Amino acid sequence: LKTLDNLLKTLDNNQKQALIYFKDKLQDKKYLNDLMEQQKSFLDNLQKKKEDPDLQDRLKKTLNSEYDESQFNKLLNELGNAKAKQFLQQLHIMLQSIKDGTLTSFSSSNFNDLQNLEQKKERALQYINGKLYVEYYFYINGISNADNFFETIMEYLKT
Amino acid sequence: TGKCGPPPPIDNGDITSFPLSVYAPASSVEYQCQNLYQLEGNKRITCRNGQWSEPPKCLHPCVISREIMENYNIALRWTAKQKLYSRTGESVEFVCKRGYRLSSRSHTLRTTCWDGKLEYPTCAKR
Repeated sequence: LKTLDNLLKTLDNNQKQALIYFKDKLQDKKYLNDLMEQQKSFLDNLQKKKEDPDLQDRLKKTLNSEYDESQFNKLLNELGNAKAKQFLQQLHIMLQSIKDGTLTSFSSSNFNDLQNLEQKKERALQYINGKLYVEYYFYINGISNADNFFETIMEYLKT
Repeated sequence: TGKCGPPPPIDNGDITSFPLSVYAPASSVEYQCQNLYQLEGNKRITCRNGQWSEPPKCLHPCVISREIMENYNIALRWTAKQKLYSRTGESVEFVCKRGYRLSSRSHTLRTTCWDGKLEYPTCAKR
């Protein structure tokens, strides 16, 4: 518990609220469909390209989608204080940019089928939430390590 | 006399008014483009002593190719769709597919559409 408290002592209110937000999405089963689609799409690519039979055979099995506080704390410990704070801070910026309507991505062709900002905010939020969930459970399942979780989720959180 | 004839035609565009055969000096016409085409240049043209000012252009939208995306190991960010119409001047956002990292220059994941032409980023096996 000492290392977890050593991280929480370094976090501001914005980072602490991003932590509550991320943990909350990991406990939401409505994102299970996103993980199954990601699982199928990733297995199909490996099968098509005849790559990594060991990983394909692990991907034919059911992924664990159960939340566990100790596994959550282990991810933050494996990232180290620095990466964990950079991740929570960037999660704050992404969420604030959606809330404010200032996210640059909103002007992209990727949202131009939507009539108003509220619809745009909903697409952005539902996509970020799905990515936080998918990336965490790919880690929990051993398909990716803590460093891979970090670099992959930071790509999606870029503003 | 400083009178003009009919204003010039522009590909995938048209004038906002009904076409007259003769136009008075300093008279003006405005152009509009087809649904997904983007106007580039001035919207209005004026008849200046028997000659019209330079008409604008209506530039083509970019059609996001599912096959190019598959070959470059990329996908559209924010959506599950592999089909997208991008207008000239708009940015398109991509992500690497899972298991791939960016192999093209940084900032290539966000790129501008211009008259049907788009530069796609490339991702390579991690």
